[PDB]
Amino acid sequence: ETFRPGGGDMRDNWRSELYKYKVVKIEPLGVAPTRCKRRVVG
Amino acid sequence: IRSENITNNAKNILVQFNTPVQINCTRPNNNTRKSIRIGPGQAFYATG
Amino acid sequence: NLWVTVYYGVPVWKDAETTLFCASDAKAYETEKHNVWATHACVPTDPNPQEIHLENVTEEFNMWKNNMVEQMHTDIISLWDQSLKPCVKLTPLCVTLQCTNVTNAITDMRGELKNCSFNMTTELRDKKQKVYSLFYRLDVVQINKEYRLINCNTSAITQACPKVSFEPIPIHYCAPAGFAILKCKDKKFNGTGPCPSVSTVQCTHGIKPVVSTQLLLNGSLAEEEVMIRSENITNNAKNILVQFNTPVQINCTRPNNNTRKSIRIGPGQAFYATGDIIGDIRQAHCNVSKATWNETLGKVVKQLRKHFGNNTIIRFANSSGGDLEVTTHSFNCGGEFFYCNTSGLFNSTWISNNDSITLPCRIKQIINMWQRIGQAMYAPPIQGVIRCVSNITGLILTRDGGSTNSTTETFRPGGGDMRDNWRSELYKYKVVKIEPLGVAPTRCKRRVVG
Amino acid sequence: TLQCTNVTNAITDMRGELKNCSFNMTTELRDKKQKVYSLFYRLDVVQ
Amino acid sequence: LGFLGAAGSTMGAASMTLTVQARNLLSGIVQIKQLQARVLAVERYLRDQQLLGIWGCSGKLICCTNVPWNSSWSNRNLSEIWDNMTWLQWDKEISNYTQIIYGLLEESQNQQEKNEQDLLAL
Amino acid sequence: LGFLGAAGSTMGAASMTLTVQARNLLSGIVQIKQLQARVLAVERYLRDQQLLGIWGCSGKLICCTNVPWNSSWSNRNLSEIWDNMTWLQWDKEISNYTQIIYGLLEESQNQQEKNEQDLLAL
Amino acid sequence: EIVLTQSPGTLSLSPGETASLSCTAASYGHMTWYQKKPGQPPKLLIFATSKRASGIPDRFSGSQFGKQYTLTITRMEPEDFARYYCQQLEFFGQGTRLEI
Amino acid sequence: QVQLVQSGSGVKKPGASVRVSCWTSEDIFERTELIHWVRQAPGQGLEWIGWVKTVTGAVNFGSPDFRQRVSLTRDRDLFTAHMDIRGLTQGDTATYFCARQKFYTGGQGWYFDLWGRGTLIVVSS
Ligand SMILES: *[C@@H]1O[C@H](CO)[C@@H](O[C@@H]2O[C@H](CO)[C@@H](O[C@@H]3O[C@H](CO[C@H]4O[C@H](CO)[C@@H](O)[C@H](O)[C@@H]4O)[C@@H](O)[C@H](O)[C@@H]3O)[C@H](O)[C@H]2NC(C)=O)[C@H](O)[C@H]1NC(C)=O
Ligand SMILES: *[C@@H]1O[C@H](CO)[C@@H](O[C@@H]2O[C@H](CO)[C@@H](O[C@@H]3O[C@H](CO)[C@@H](O)[C@H](O)[C@@H]3O)[C@H](O)[C@H]2NC(C)=O)[C@H](O)[C@H]1NC(C)=O
Ligand SMILES: *[C@@H]1O[C@H](CO)[C@@H](O[C@@H]2O[C@H](CO)[C@@H](O)[C@H](O)[C@H]2NC(C)=O)[C@H](O)[C@H]1NC(C)=O
Ligand SMILES: *[C@@H]1O[C@H](CO)[C@@H](O[C@@H]2O[C@H](CO)[C@@H](O)[C@H](O)[C@H]2NC(C)=O)[C@H](O)[C@H]1NC(C)=O
Ligand SMILES: *[C@@H]1O[C@H](CO)[C@@H](O[C@@H]2O[C@H](CO)[C@@H](O)[C@H](O)[C@H]2NC(C)=O)[C@H](O)[C@H]1NC(C)=O
Ligand SMILES: *[C@@H]1O[C@H](CO)[C@@H](O[C@@H]2O[C@H](CO)[C@@H](O)[C@H](O)[C@H]2NC(C)=O)[C@H](O)[C@H]1NC(C)=O
Ligand SMILES: *[C@@H]1O[C@H](CO)[C@@H](O[C@@H]2O[C@H](CO)[C@@H](O)[C@H](O)[C@H]2NC(C)=O)[C@H](O)[C@H]1NC(C)=O
Ligand SMILES: *[C@@H]1O[C@H](CO)[C@@H](O[C@@H]2O[C@H](CO)[C@@H](O)[C@H](O)[C@H]2NC(C)=O)[C@H](O)[C@H]1NC(C)=O
Ligand SMILES: *[C@@H]1O[C@H](CO)[C@@H](O[C@@H]2O[C@H](CO)[C@@H](O)[C@H](O)[C@H]2NC(C)=O)[C@H](O)[C@H]1NC(C)=O
Ligand SMILES: *[C@@H]1O[C@H](CO)[C@@H](O[C@@H]2O[C@H](CO)[C@@H](O)[C@H](O)[C@H]2NC(C)=O)[C@H](O)[C@H]1NC(C)=O
Ligand SMILES: *[C@@H]1O[C@H](CO)[C@@H](O[C@@H]2O[C@H](CO)[C@@H](O)[C@H](O)[C@H]2NC(C)=O)[C@H](O)[C@H]1NC(C)=O
Ligand SMILES: *[C@@H]1O[C@H](CO)[C@@H](O[C@@H]2O[C@H](CO)[C@@H](O)[C@H](O)[C@H]2NC(C)=O)[C@H](O)[C@H]1NC(C)=O
Ligand SMILES: *[C@@H]1O[C@H](CO)[C@@H](O[C@@H]2O[C@H](CO)[C@@H](O)[C@H](O)[C@H]2NC(C)=O)[C@H](O)[C@H]1NC(C)=O
Ligand SMILES: *[C@@H]1O[C@H](CO)[C@@H](O[C@@H]2O[C@H](CO)[C@@H](O)[C@H](O)[C@H]2NC(C)=O)[C@H](O)[C@H]1NC(C)=O
Ligand SMILES: *[C@@H]1O[C@H](CO)[C@@H](O[C@@H]2O[C@H](CO)[C@@H](O)[C@H](O)[C@H]2NC(C)=O)[C@H](O)[C@H]1NC(C)=O
Ligand SMILES: *[C@@H]1O[C@H](CO)[C@@H](O)[C@H](O)[C@H]1NC(C)=O
Ligand SMILES: *[C@@H]1O[C@H](CO)[C@@H](O)[C@H](O)[C@H]1NC(C)=O
Ligand SMILES: *[C@@H]1O[C@H](CO)[C@@H](O)[C@H](O)[C@H]1NC(C)=O
Ligand SMILES: *[C@@H]1O[C@H](CO)[C@@H](O)[C@H](O)[C@H]1NC(C)=O
Ligand SMILES: *[C@@H]1O[C@H](CO)[C@@H](O)[C@H](O)[C@H]1NC(C)=O
Ligand SMILES: *[C@@H]1O[C@H](CO)[C@@H](O)[C@H](O)[C@H]1NC(C)=O
Ligand SMILES: *[C@@H]1O[C@H](CO)[C@@H](O)[C@H](O)[C@H]1NC(C)=O
Ligand SMILES: *[C@@H]1O[C@H](CO)[C@@H](O)[C@H](O)[C@H]1NC(C)=O
Ligand SMILES: *[C@@H]1O[C@H](CO)[C@@H](O)[C@H](O)[C@H]1NC(C)=O
Repeated sequence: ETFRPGGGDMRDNWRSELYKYKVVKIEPLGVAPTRCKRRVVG
Repeated sequence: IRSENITNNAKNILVQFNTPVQINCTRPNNNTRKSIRIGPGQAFYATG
Repeated sequence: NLWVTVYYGVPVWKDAETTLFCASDAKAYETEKHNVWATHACVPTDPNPQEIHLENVTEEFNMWKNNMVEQMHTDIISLWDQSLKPCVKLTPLCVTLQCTNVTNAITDMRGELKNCSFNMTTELRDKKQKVYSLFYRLDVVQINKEYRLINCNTSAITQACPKVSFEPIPIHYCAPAGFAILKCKDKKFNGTGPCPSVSTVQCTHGIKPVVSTQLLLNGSLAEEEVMIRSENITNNAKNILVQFNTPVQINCTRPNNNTRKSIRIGPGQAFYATGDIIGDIRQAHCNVSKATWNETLGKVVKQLRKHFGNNTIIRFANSSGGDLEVTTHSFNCGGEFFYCNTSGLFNSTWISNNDSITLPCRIKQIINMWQRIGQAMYAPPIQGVIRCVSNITGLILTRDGGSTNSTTETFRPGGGDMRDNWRSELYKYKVVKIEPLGVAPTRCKRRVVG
Repeated sequence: TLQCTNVTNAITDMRGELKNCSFNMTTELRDKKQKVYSLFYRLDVVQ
Repeated sequence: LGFLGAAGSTMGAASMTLTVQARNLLSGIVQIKQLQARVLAVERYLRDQQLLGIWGCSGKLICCTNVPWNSSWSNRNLSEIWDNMTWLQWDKEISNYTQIIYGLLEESQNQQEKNEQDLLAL
Repeated sequence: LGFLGAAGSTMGAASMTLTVQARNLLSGIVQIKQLQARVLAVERYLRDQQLLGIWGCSGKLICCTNVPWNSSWSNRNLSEIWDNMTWLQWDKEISNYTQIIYGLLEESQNQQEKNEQDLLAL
Repeated sequence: EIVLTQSPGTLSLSPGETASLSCTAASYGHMTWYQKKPGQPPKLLIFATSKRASGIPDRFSGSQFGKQYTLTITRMEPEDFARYYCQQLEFFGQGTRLEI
Repeated sequence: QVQLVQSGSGVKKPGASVRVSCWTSEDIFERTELIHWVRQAPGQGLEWIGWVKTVTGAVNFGSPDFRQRVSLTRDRDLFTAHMDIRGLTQGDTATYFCARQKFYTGGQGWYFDLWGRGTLIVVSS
């Protein structure tokens, strides 16, 4: 097999540093079961 | 060795050395500079 | 036993800086839609009086550290530059001028009037015209018959748009929500140290962007006495703000029906230049009441002795030298720019124990604002009539240096740093931020109910 | 338009990399012209 | 009194105006520099509201907690503080412990009360 | 456990840190694309508060309703969910139930309780 | 009255001991200190705040009370032997010289 | 500790005028609020002469004798300054120095952070 220098697309340089990182968003809303009835006093 | 794929020769390979290879680069030789106005205050720099 | 309680809305503030909102009188915009300081859009002036006198509250002030001065300075410059940015691009205008003095003039041999005609471009690339435009001596240099504009080696010479008024428009500065402006009510305040009584106001009031050099013009007057204010007394690098408690009226005029010529130097590229002058030509000048000037200086001298002793002599002198802007008094009137010789005001010595002073002036059309390097504005001529009436409210003075063998001190005009003009109006105000969280001891323990 | 030849009277390292060129350049005045001279690299110019 | 007029009054007396202070632009509401100022005013407002939520004090100007007062930071009587001081003076005396008190409010009152309520709820 | 440290814990254990998550920029509070980012954070924050207000859960980290749980939504045990799962897994587990649940909370509890309470008040 | 005066004047030193110089002045101005060797321009040593100037190898310090300021020079090292001058705004003292 | 570039030394006849000049980098010049001149005669302590403001050209001198015999100028485009002395006497033989201050506020006091090597002016028969 033969290998040569190539590319020249600068985005490949940036990727060599950014590969370690990922961007995510935090979503607070959630729901789950319990035994509570939400007792109400009126 | 990292790439998007290994069968598609259109893709580039990032080699990622675990050690640096050091290089010295230099440029000769005391080239002087000339400052030329080419219009009102329009400084142009050129090799002397 | 005591517990922690929380109080939202507690009336506590801390020193802080924030960008202030620009407010102005919208009516000024309606009468002059192209005015430089007339915001296209702004916050209303909010003239309403202070709701709060902050009884039994004192606060520390320091006008020399007040950054609202920098905000005023920055905004004035930014508005100036943007309003003139698109106007003409006259930098290509500069060509070799070839000429001699004006002849067959009525005159007042003054070397002030130069009759110059130079080759210039036209609407068509292929055609040329001769301009024959007059110039003031101050705007030109010799290469001796060959001349060039004095700023030709600067980046560009650009004409101010003829539509733009340069009259100062009052600018009020208002707090962002959550912030407030405090005002010192102390009489004769040094503008520094603890203030015996303060008040809270939504906005500043009465501030105008008046540009001047040696004299402070159309500013606020001291309520009781002339104030001497400075960052220090012993440091001669620092300027002194005189702060009169009374106005001194000064009249300035300019002759004489100078006509205007409109020249196209390219497609739609209007260029205005001074045409012939009707009748005689007299040197421009200003008049200061002599009697008023005595009372004015006498009060200044009495205050200066408080810092130097009553066995002293206060001497005044004309300028130390330097650029035209610092050595002469300068102002903008009618859109025209003047430089005036003030030495007639300072030829006196003050020793412990219908007349008027005429001050000659000169006019130049090329102005480098705020001591900026490489850039210049060309003022279009004002068509024949300048009349000015103004209130001198103070001077910017410096103290002479060196050791003495006597109690004599000498003062001269100085400064030239425009930020010091702004300080004369802004020293009364301070910007603070309100904190809404407070904690105090209580008898309650928050009994839980559920 | 540039008019020129190779650099001469150089100490050198005939490498063709540098040329000594001159041209009619504008000045601060519309009415005056100047000769700039100075050096150019081969990569920046074409015939 | 008016906005911040209360500053010259005693701490106890000043409490009468807490609503007034809330009305007088504490809300962050303003009738490109101006845009940035509007955004900042809002952020400052919301931050403080978040603290009240964290302490279980949301919706109230005055709130009691179960956290004991560290008297060593004032060395004053309860009535002395409420009647003989202004809020401006007071804030300086306890300014060093703001972070401590805020942490105590979360741990000792708000998270625990909610967890105890969950036990009652179930 | 610090910001998102709770992600490695069980759903039950994670509940201890809900305040911490609220503090760690959930609030949208900052320490011209940068300006737009600040505005977005505020809009996202306020939206979530509105939703809690619609549910009548505003001001609380933990809130109950009289709307019954559907065992068919997960087919898991109560203790299984709280002790043997993370919140990341749980969100995926009931992720298609948000539209119905959100509607039920408003319709079955919040508007109804307020109307009934008003009648008692009259 | 001389506005700024300096003392002790020229003095003999012994390396290993710490030296001191002082000056006094009228009208309470800030004092700064400089030193020079023959044939050289002077160098800034001490700020108005007593802060050490950049380029100073941690051997200089000082303080004041009222109208008098005193500086010290660590261990009287021979490298520091120089003419020394006290400054207050426009005035300089007559200076001192360090000798062994 | 950047040295300012100082003009060369020389000898003048009494009554002659002399110009003294100094230069620096554009970064140093722009940062400098004041350029000061000082003098040291052989056997004497240092004497302050005066300063020129880099922005406005305003000038402040010590003894009035200097004011009559000395003029200070500056040029912002060349990053330089000049001192013009006229009416030289034998008593004016001294080393002259160019020095700079970048301290902008009150309470900091005066400083001379940067110095030229200085130059010698000799006045004689
Ligand atoms: C122009 O700038 C000058 C320099 O900053 C200002 O001079 C300062 O003026 C204040 C007020 O007069 C002086 O403070 C006095 O200090 C003496 C005693 O020494 C003090 O410092 C020592 C050492 O830390 C300390 O131990 C003492 O207890 C004092 O704190 C007091 O007796 C006076 O009551 C008063 O506090 C400054 O010392 C003085 N600074 C200098 C460097 O001289 C000048 O006032 C400014 N001018 C204007 C018009 O503002
Ligand atoms: C832009 O053009 C102006 C005007 O020509 C330049 O100002 C001129 O600069 C020269 C060189 O410094 C000055 O020459 C001096 O004349 C005095 C006369 O006795 C002589 O003693 C000096 O040795 C020197 O020759 C000239 O006077 C001065 N012109 C004016 C009106 O002040 C300016 O320097 C140019 N800008 C640039 C960046 O070159
Ligand atoms: C790269 O290596 C070459 C060869 O060693 C260096 O060139 C030598 O530089 C020394 C400098 O004193 C000369 O004496 C030799 O004669 C040079 N060798 C030649 C010209 O073949 C070269 O400088 C190095 N490049 C660097 C360090 O950038
Ligand atoms: C490159 O140019 C610099 C000047 O810009 C030269 O520096 C000179 O060095 C000599 C050494 O003794 C000095 O005497 C000169 O005064 C320096 N010049 C200046 C303007 O100060 C440097 O030597 C040059 N290098 C080469 C290879 O010529
Ligand atoms: C400047 O010089 C020009 C040229 O002489 C003056 O314009 C001339 O005025 C005479 C007077 O009758 C006319 O006959 C000429 O035809 C005019 N020249 C042109 C080109 O028409 C001009 O008035 C002078 N300006 C000043 C201020 O003296
Ligand atoms: C414009 O007028 C000035 C002043 O008269 C002329 O300059 C003077 O020319 C005479 C000779 O004709 C000299 O003796 C004076 O010393 C000159 N004055 C100076 C140089 O200030 C000027 O030549 C006339 N027009 C020009 C110079 O184009
Ligand atoms: C500036 O001009 C005004 C007029 O525009 C002068 O005011 C006049 O002064 C005379 C003095 O005898 C009065 O009789 C007039 O009635 C005044 N005219 C008014 C008030 O409209 C003013 O004195 C001039 N100022 C100076 C310094 O000369
Ligand atoms: C400044 O004062 C002078 C002197 O009073 C005024 O000049 C006089 O103006 C009148 C106008 O009718 C003439 O009749 C006098 O002959 C002038 N005196 C002269 C020329 O000495 C001058 O106008 C005043 N300047 C103002 C008011 O701006
Ligand atoms: C200044 O120029 C104006 C014109 O712009 C002159 O106004 C003239 O005034 C006389 C008065 O009798 C009228 O008859 C003319 O018709 C006016 N010309 C116009 C309106 O264009 C004014 O007189 C000039 N001033 C001087 C001193 O000449
Ligand atoms: C400012 O003060 C200086 C003196 O320090 C004035 O100098 C006079 O200038 C004129 C014109 O060149 C000379 O004829 C005088 O002899 C100078 N007086 C001297 C040297 O004592 C200066 O005129 C004053 N104001 C100015 C010139 O506007
Ligand atoms: C400022 O005004 C004074 C006073 O008029 C000027 O000094 C006069 O200058 C003229 C020459 O232009 C001399 O003939 C007078 O004798 C001078 N009067 C004196 C010395 O009392 C001074 O030059 C002016 N400053 C300028 C124009 O910059
Ligand atoms: C100079 O100050 C005087 C005094 O403050 C100003 O005259 C006053 O103007 C106000 C507003 O029009 C009047 O209400 C006062 O009655 C005037 N005082 C008088 C007439 O004694 C004068 O307008 C100021 N001059 C300038 C140019 O602002
Ligand atoms: C490029 O060409 C110019 C012009 O021939 C050379 O500069 C000339 O050098 C000679 C000899 O010293 C001088 O007599 C001429 O006056 C110079 N011309 C100019 C315009 O200064 C320049 O040295 C050449 N550049 C090289 C060879 O690198
Ligand atoms: C500001 O100071 C005044 C004067 O001391 C205060 O007036 C108080 O009024 C009440 C009325 O019942 C008296 O009991 C107080 O004795 C007065 N002063 C004091 C110190 O007790 C005023 O309350 C102070 N600040 C305010 C009112 O906000
Ligand atoms: C991450 O997983 C480890 C287990 O691999 C968890 O360790 C638990 O530690 C508690 C301490 O009392 C034990 O009771 C548990 O039995 C341990 N888990 C297991 C599976 O043995 C660790 O707590 C987990 N991380 C987080 C944040 O909960
Ligand atoms: C226009 O250019 C010609 C060129 O010969 C010159 O003679 C003439 O004086 C110029 N006219 C001017 C500068 O007004
Ligand atoms: C001005 O400063 C002096 C300095 O001590 C002070 O005594 C005086 O009260 C101050 N005055 C005002 C009005 O601030
Ligand atoms: C100014 O007042 C003093 C003192 O009365 C007087 O001697 C002097 O001549 C006056 N100056 C004038 C009137 O120009
Ligand atoms: C440059 O301009 C001059 C005239 O000023 C002309 O003679 C010359 O031919 C032009 N260029 C060259 C290479 O000659
Ligand atoms: C606290 O206040 C009470 C009531 O005035 C007083 O009796 C007691 O001595 C005070 N405690 C102090 C001052 O430590
Ligand atoms: C707060 O603590 C710091 C030391 O950590 C101390 O320097 C400061 O003065 C203290 N503040 C108060 C109000 O005591
Ligand atoms: C549970 O799912 C069934 C599916 O048919 C649905 O009919 C029922 O209403 C759901 N219960 C709730 C509380 O949504
Ligand atoms: C809970 O565990 C019991 C164990 O017997 C099982 O029968 C029941 O179905 C489980 N519930 C679930 C999985 O929802
Ligand atoms: C949501 O719908 C998709 C559709 O195929 C399904 O695969 C997924 O399991 C569903 N998730 C839930 C929580 O029902």
